Amino acid sequence: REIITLQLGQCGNQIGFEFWKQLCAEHGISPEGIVEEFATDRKDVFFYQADDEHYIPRAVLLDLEPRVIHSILNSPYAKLYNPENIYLGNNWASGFSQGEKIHEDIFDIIDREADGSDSLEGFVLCHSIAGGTGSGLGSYLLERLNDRYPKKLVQTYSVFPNQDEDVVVQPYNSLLTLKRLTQNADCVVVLDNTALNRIATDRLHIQNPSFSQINQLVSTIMSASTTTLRYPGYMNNDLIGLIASLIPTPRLHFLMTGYTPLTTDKTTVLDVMRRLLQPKNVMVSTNHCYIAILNIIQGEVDPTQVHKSLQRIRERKLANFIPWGPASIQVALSRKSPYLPSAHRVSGLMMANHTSISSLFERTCRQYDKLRKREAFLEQFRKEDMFKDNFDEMDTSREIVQQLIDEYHAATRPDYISWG
Amino acid sequence: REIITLQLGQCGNQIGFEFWKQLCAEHGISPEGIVEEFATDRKDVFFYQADDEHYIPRAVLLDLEPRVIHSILNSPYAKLYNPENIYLGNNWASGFSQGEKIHEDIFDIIDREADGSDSLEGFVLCHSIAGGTGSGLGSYLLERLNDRYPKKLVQTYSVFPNQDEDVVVQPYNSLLTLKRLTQNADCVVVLDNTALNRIATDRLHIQNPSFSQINQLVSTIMSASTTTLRYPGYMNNDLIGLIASLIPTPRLHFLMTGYTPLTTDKTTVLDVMRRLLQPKNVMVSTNHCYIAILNIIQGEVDPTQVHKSLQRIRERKLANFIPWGPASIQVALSRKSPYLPSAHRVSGLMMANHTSISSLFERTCRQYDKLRKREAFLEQFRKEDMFKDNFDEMDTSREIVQQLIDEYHAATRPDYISWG
Amino acid sequence: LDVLNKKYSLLDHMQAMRRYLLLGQGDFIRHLMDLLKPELVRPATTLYQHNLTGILETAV
Ligand SMILES: Nc1nc2c(ncn2[C@@H]2O[C@H](COP(=O)(O)OP(=O)(O)O)[C@@H](O)[C@H]2O)c(=O)[nH]1
Ligand SMILES: Nc1nc2c(ncn2[C@@H]2O[C@H](COP(=O)(O)OP(=O)(O)O)[C@@H](O)[C@H]2O)c(=O)[nH]1
Repeated sequence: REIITLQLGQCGNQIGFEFWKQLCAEHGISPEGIVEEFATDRKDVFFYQADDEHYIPRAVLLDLEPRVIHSILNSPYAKLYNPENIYLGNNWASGFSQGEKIHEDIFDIIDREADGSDSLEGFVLCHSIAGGTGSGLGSYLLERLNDRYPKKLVQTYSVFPNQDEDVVVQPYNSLLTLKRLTQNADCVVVLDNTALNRIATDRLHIQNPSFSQINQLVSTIMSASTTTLRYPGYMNNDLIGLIASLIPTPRLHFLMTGYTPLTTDKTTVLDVMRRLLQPKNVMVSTNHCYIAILNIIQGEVDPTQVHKSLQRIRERKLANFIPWGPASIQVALSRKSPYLPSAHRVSGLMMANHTSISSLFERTCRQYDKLRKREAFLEQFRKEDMFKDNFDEMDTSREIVQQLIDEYHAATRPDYISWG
Repeated sequence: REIITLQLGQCGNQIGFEFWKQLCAEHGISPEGIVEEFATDRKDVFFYQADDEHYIPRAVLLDLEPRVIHSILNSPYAKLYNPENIYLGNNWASGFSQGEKIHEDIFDIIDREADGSDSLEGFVLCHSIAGGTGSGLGSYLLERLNDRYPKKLVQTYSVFPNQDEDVVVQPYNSLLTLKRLTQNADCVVVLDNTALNRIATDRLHIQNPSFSQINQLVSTIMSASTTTLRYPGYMNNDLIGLIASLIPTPRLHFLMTGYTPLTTDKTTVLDVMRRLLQPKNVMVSTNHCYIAILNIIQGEVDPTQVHKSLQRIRERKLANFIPWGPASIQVALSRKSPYLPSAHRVSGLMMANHTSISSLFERTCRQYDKLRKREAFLEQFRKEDMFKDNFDEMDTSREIVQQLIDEYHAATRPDYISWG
Repeated sequence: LDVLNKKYSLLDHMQAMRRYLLLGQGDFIRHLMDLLKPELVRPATTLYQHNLTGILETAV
C-alpha cells in the first residue's frame, strides 16, 4: 500500500522538502513532477500517478505560524508537490493547543489522500522533537492517527535534538513528546544533531552552517532507509515485512543509523560491513549490547559471496548482541539507481536496535529532572498553566520514560524472559 | 416503433426545444427540417419522414399561460417542428384544473399523430416536477394517457427540482406529482437542478445563469439516453427492450444518470467505465446499494478489451450493490455520429436503479411534512380549496410515496423476495 | 542461437521464468497473496477456476 508522509513543523518541513527532492533526481522525475525524457523502480508506494505522468508525492505539509513554508512555495519544485494540501509558539503546550482547534481540517486532508490511494499502509512523520511548534502539534496528531487507523502503523523520523544543550524549556518539551511516542508510535528512527554535527566536523570543515549541510546527511539516511521498498526484490518487499526484524518487543522500538561512506563523494562486501560496525561510521552520540542488527547494500556488490562474507564477521566476534533468546546479523542487498552518478557504487547503511540510545533519553531526563527541581522554566505562561494546571502529564511522562529507561537496561540483563 | 414526445410547461418546453435542436445538428437535418448536402441511421423512430425529406419531429408542444412558447416560435427552427399542434397558475391544483377543460383538443392532437404513425410505442414527457403550470397539467395528462393506451408505456424525463429550497408550495406540488408518477408512469429518469448546478460550478465558473447553461447538460444526457435506439445495429434496437433491465420491480422505476466526460469538450474502455462509477461523474445529489446498472459507450472503442474490461471493474468493485435482484452491470456500445466534433473520441453515459434516490424523495416529503403541520401555505386559494376541500389527495399521496420510500429500503434488505 | 534469441526470445523467457514463477518478482507475488487471501482461506473443494484466472489479471 502507498505510504503517506505527514511532514510537520519548520524543521520537519525542511527534511521532507529535501527527502522528496532527493527522490526527485534519484527517480525519473523533473522539478515539475513530469516523467524525465532521459529515463525499473516501484514508484507506486511513494509517488501518486497522475493521468499525464505527473508523479506527485503524497506529502502532507502542515504549517503552523509559517515562515519557511512560504520559502518552500517559492521553489522550482512547487509544482512537483501539488496535492494542494497546506493549511494555516516555541512551547510543547503552545503547539498542542493550536493543533486541537484545526484538527478536523488537517484530518480531512489526511482523509482525502487515504480515499484517493488504492490503499494506505503507514504514516511516516518527519517529526522534530522539542521542535517548538513541531513538537506538541506532532504528539497530538500522533495520538489521533492511531485511534482513527487502529490497524495502520506510524513511523517517526525523529530528529532527536542534541546541540550540546536556544530553548530553556527544551527538556520539558522533549519529555512530553517521548511519552506520546513510546506508546502511540509503532516505530521510531532516531537521529542526533550533535552526532551529525560531529560527522560534519569530521568529513568537512563546516561548523557554523551546521543545519543547512546536515540536512543532506539526514536525507541520505532517509532515502536510503526506504530504497529496498522504492526498488523491488525477493525479500523485504513491503515496509512492515522489514519493520518486524528491527523492533523485537513493542516497548523497545527506537532505531540507530550508520552509513559506511560517511565521506560519500572497488570495495568488497567484507569491507563495507566491517567499516559500518566501527563507531566513527555511527551517527548517534554496566554491559551494553545491540538487540538485533540489519544492513542494506546498494552497489556493484558481487551477490554470490555475501554469504562467505557473513561467515567471516561471525568468527571475528566483532559483535555481542543479546543473551535472552536468539538474534543474528542480517544481510540485505539492493540496486543503486541508474541516471545519478553511481561513483562509490557500493554504499551501505545499517538500522539497528541498540541499548546505548537509552543513554541519550536519560540525558534529556537528567536535564529535565535538574530543571524540574529548580522550576526555573515552568513557563507559567497562561497557555502553559491553563492547559496544564496540575503539571502532572510531565510526571506521567517521567514515569513512562523511566519505565522505558528501565526496560532497556532489563534487555541488557539475562532475564527479559521474565517481565521487563 | 415511432415515439411521440409530449413536451409540456415552460421548463419542459425549454428542454424539448433543445433536445430536438441537439438531434437536428447530430442527425442530417437543417433548421428548416430539410436534409443537407453534407448529410446510415434509423431516423424514423424520432423523426416523421415527410415527402420532400422534411423530417419533422413528432413533438407535442403544450403551452399554458404562454410566454416562452412565443420565443420558441420566433426561432430559425420554427419550420423544423411544424406538426402545427400548439394549443392555448403556479399551483399544482391550478395546473390540473386548467388541463381538464382543454383535455379533448389536446387529446385529439395526440390522436392525429397516433394516426400518422404506423405503430406507436411510447409517450416520452419532458415533465417539470413542481413546475407551476408544468406540474398538475402533467399529472392529469399522465393519468389520461395510460387509460386510453393501456398497452402503451409512458417514460418521464422528470427534472426533479432541487435548488437548495421561489415556490413556497413547491413540496405540496411535488408531493402530488409523484403519487400520479408512481402508479401511472411505467418508467421515470430522474435529474436534479442542484446536482447539475454543482457540476456547473465544478466544470465551469457559471453560477448565476445556472438554468441556461444546465439546459445543455440535461440535453447531452437526453440525446445520449436514446442514441442506441436512433442509430442502426442489433444493440437494444427498441425502447422497451432496453427499459426492462433498468427497472426490475413495478414500483421502483426511477433512473439515476452520469456522464464519463462531464468535460467532453485516446481513452480505453477500462478507463471510461471506472471514471463513471466515481461520484463526481454522477449528476444526482443503513446500507445502500444499486438494484441493477447499465452503461452505453459511443466512440473509438476496441472490441477485444471489453471482456478484459468487464472483468477488471468487477475486481475493483468501484460499484457496491447487494440487491434482491441477481442483476449485473451490463456493457453496451454505439457509434458516435460524423459531422459534429469527435472530441473525447471515447465518451460514455450510465443509467442505473439506485436506492440513494429514495433520499431525494424523502427530503421533499420532509419539507412537506414540516409544511403540512404548520399549514403555512395551504394556498386556501378558492381554486385550491374548491378543487380540494378535503385536502386528502395530499394525504393519499403521502401514504403512496411513504410506501415507495419503504419499498426502496426493503430493496436494500435481504428479503424483497417477500412483500416490500 | 541468434534466431532463437530474437524470433522466440529464448533468453528473455528464462529471465521471466524465475522473475515470476520462482517468486523473484517479489512485488507481484505480495499483491497477489494479499488479493487471494479471502478466496483461498475457504475450502477449495468448492473453488472454481473462473475467479482465479480473473484475480491474477488484476495482480499483473
Ligand atoms: N536536522 C535539522 N534540525 C533542525 C534544522 N533546523 C532546525 N532544526 C531543529 O529544530 C528544533 C527546533 O525547531 P524550530 O526550528 O524551533 O521549529 P519552529 O518552532 O517552527 O521554529 C531544534 O531542536 C533544531 O535542532 C535543520 O535544518 N536540520
Ligand atoms: N433544468 C431546468 N429547469 C428549469 C429551467 N427553468 C425552470 N426550471 C424549473 O422549473 C420549475 C418551475 O417551473 P416554472 O418555470 O415556474 O413554470 P411556469 O409556471 O410556466 O413559469 C423550477 O422547479 C425550476 O427548477 C431550466 O432552464 N432548466
